Amino acid sequence: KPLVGTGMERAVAVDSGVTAVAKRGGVVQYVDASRIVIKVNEDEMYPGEAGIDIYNLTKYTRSNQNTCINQMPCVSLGEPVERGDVLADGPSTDLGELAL
Amino acid sequence: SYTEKKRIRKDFGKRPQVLDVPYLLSIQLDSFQKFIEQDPEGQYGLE
Amino acid sequence: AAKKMVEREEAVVWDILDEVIREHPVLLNRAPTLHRLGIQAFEPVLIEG
Amino acid sequence: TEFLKPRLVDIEQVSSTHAKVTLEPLERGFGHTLGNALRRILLSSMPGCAVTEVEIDGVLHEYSTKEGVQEDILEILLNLKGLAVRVQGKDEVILTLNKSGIGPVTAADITHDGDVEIVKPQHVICHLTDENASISMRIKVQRGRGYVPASTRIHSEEDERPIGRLLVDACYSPVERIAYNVEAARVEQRTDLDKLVIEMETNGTIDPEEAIRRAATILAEQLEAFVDLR
Amino acid sequence: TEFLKPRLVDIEQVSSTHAKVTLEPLERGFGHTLGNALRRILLSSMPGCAVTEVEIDGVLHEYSTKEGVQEDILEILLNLKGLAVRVQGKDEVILTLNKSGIGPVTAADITHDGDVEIVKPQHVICHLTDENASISMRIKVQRGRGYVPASTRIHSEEDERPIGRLLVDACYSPVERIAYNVEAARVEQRTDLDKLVIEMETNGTIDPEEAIRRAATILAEQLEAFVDDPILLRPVDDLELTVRSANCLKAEAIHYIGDLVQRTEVELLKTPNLGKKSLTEIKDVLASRGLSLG
Amino acid sequence: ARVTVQDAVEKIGNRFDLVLVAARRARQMQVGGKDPLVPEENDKTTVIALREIEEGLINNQILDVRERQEQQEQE
Amino acid sequence: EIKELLKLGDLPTSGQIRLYDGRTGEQFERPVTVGYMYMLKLNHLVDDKM
Amino acid sequence: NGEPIIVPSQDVVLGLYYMTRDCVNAKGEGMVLTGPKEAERLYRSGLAS
Repeated sequence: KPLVGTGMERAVAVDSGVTAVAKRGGVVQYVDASRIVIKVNEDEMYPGEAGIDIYNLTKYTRSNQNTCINQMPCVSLGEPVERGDVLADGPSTDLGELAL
Repeated sequence: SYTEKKRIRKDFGKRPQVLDVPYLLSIQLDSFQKFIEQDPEGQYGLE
Repeated sequence: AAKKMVEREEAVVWDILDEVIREHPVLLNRAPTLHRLGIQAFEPVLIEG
Repeated sequence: TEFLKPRLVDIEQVSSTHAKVTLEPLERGFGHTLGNALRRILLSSMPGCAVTEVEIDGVLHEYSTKEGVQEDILEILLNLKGLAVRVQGKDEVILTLNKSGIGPVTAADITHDGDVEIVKPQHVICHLTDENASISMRIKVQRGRGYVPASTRIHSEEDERPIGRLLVDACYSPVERIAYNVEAARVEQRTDLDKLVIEMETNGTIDPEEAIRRAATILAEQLEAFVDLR
Repeated sequence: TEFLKPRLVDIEQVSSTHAKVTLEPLERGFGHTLGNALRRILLSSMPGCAVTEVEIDGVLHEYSTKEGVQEDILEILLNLKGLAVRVQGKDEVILTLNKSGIGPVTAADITHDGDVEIVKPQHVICHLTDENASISMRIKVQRGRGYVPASTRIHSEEDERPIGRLLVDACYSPVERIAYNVEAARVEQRTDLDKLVIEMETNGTIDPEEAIRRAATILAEQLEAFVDDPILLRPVDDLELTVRSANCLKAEAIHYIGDLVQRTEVELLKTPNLGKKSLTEIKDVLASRGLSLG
Repeated sequence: ARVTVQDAVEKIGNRFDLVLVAARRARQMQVGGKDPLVPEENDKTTVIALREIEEGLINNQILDVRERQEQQEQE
Repeated sequence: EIKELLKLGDLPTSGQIRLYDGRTGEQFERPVTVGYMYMLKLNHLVDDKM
Repeated sequence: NGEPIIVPSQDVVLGLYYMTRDCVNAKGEGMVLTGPKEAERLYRSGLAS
C-alpha cells in the first residue's frame, strides 16, 4: 500500500470487481488458498436456506496483457465480517486498498 | 467497519464530504440494463 | 558442429566474439533522424545486460 | 613510525541480532579508514547459511495452491527464504518439517539435527486452516556468500531436477546494517587516539567477533598482493 | 568459500617519480575498498621528513620584504616547502643557507650536513638581483606523518614566537598525488569483477612502488591484531525383483549382495527354482548395479 | 588510428579518397596476404591500414607503384 | 502539517539528513533530501524491447 | 552552425559550477599552495574546502 495516498484507493479497489467483496455479512467458517466459506448471520439469512456462502478464488489466471491475476485471501479463520468488506485481495490490491 | 479497523489511513483533508463517491461502473451497467431490460411503455432497448 | 558451438555459448565462442567485436564499429541510430548526427559510429564494448 | 595496534575490547550484545563492537585505540584518521573498509567487507562478503531447495509433497510448482493451508506455495517459499539458520559441522544439511492440525506452523516445528540450530524459533512459515490437513517438506540448507538467484543457479548447474524440486533465491549474507562512529578515546597521555564502535545488526546466525575476525582476515589477505610485489 | 587474488599486470614508469599500477581481477566492490584505504593512508599517515620552519634574518614576518631578491618571501616559503629532504639520522636538523652575488640560489648551495641529502639539487630556491645582497636563513626540518598546515600549527603554537621565524606547511608524506580509479575486468565469463588502476605521482626520496608497499605494510601491521563393500552389505529386496523371483532368491538363502558375491555361476544354476527368467532377472540388475559375478 | 583519423586526413588531404585507399590496402592485407609494414599489435586490417597511412608509408600513388612493380616482376 | 509529523517522528524538520558516501566513506557536503516515494514498474521491459 | 554539439549537459555543468564557485570563509582560506596537485591533496585529505 502507498504510505501517501488519497483515500480513493479503497473505492477503486472495491468498485473494480477485482477483489472479492462479501455479499452477506457473518463469520468466516473456512479459509483456504482457493476458497472462503462464510457462515451468514441469521438476520441476513433468508428463511428457506442454510446460510453458507462459498467464494471460489481465481488463482493464477492470465490477464490480457499476460500479467498475473490471483486472489489472495486477506481474512483469517473465525474472523467476523460484514456486508461489503474485502475477503480477497486481487492482483495489485492490499487489504482492500489499491497498491500498484 | 471490519476491513477498516485493521489499518486506518490518517486523513489530512479539512473539508467534509456531503456526497460519497458513487459506484464507478454505473455508466456501463446502467446502459446495458436499459438495453436488455423489459419495460412496458418507456421504450428502451429490445422492446 | 559450429552451429552447436555458437548455440551452446562456449567460453571459446565468447573469446572469439571478443576478438571479432574488437575494432569493428557499429552504427547507432534513434528515430526520427532529424539531422545527420542521429547516426553515429561507436566501437562496442560487450557488457552483460 | 610509532603506530599503536587496535584491541577488540568489548562486544555489547544488545539483542540476539544487534551488537556493538568497539576497536581501540586508533591513530588520527585510521578510524574512518578501518571503519569504511570493514563496513564494505562485512556488508559485501560474509559467509552464512540459507535455504536453496524446498520439496513439498503433492505440489508440482510454486504457482499452485494446496488445500488446507492458507497461503500459496509462492508465499511459503518467500517465508522460507526469510528463514535464518546456523549450520555448524557440515556444509549442506537437509531439514524436514511435518505438522498436522490447525494452527500456524512455525520454524520451531522443524526437526533439528545435531549440527543445525534454528536461531529465530517463532518464525512463521505457513498457516493450517483444516483439521485433516498436513504438510511434509524437505528444506535444503546450503552455505555460501553473497546472493545467488535461482535462475543463475540453473545457469550454473549441470543436471535436471525432478519435478517438484522448487528452487529458492539464495541470500547467504547474515549482515543487514552496519554503521560506525569514531569518537575520541581517552588514553591519559594522548589527545589524538580514537575509538571506533561498529554497531552491527545481523540476523542471528553469526557472532560479531567472528565476523570482524573474518573481515580483517579478508582485508589482510587482499593486502598481501600489495605488500609482496610493488 | 575462498576468495579471488589479483594479478599485477602493469607498473608503467612515466618517470622516476610517477608510476601507474594496475591490479586485476578483484572481487566485486573490493577495488574501492583497497583503493580508498591506500589513498587515505598515503595522504594522511605516511611518515617522512620535511621543512616545517625557516628563520630568515632581516625579515620580521610574512608581510615585510627583503631586498636584492626578485621573489617575495611568500615565494621563498613556497620554494622552501617544495624542497624534498630525507633525514636518516635524527628527527630534527637545522640547516643553513648563505650565498651572495648576482645569480639564482639553488639547492646545491645549501650547507649540507652528513645525514641529510637533497634529491633535487637543481631545485631553485630564489633569484638574486644585487651583487652585494646575500641570503642568510636557518631552515628547520622535522619528522612527521602526513600534511599538517602552518595555519593550524600557529593556531596551536602560542608561545613566545621569536623574530625572524616563519611558519610553513609540512609536506611530510612523500606522495604529491595519488588518484586511483576502478575499471571493470573479466575473469573468463563474468564481468562484475573489477580492475584497480592506481596513478601515483610522488615527489623524490622514494619510488612509487616503494611507497605503495610501505602503505600496505602500514595497513597490514595495523590490522594484524585480530587476524588469523558399500553396496554389497545392503539388502536385496529393493532391486526391482518381482514376486516370483523374490521367493526364488529366498530359496537361495540370500539377503545381501555380500551374500551374492561369493555365489559362483555353478551355484546360481544348481540352486533350485532359479529358471532362465530368474537368471535374467538377477543378471540385468547386477549389470545395472555394475557388479559382476563368477 | 584507433581513436581518431584527423592525423591521417592531415597526411592525405581528403577523407573520401582516404577511405578508398585504406580500403584497397585493407583488401591487400585481408585477401592478398601482403605484409603489414606497421607492426600488427593484434589489430584488424582496417586499423592497420589506417595506421600505415597515418605513418606515411603508403599512399594512392605508392600503392599504385607497388602493385605496378609486382605486375612487372611477375609478368 | 508535514513538518509537524516530522517533528513527531523525531526526524529533521527541513526534510534533509546528512548522507555518507557508500564507497569512500566520506560525507556529501550538503544535506540530501531522503524519503519514501511510491515507485511503479511500467510494462516496457527490456526483455520485450531487446 | 559551426558550434560544437559535444557540450556538457546539466550534471557535468552542475559539478563544474559547484567546483569553480567561491565562498568567503569556507575552510583554510588564505593559504598559499605550491600547485594543483597540492590543492587536490588538500581537498581530498579534508584540510580545505
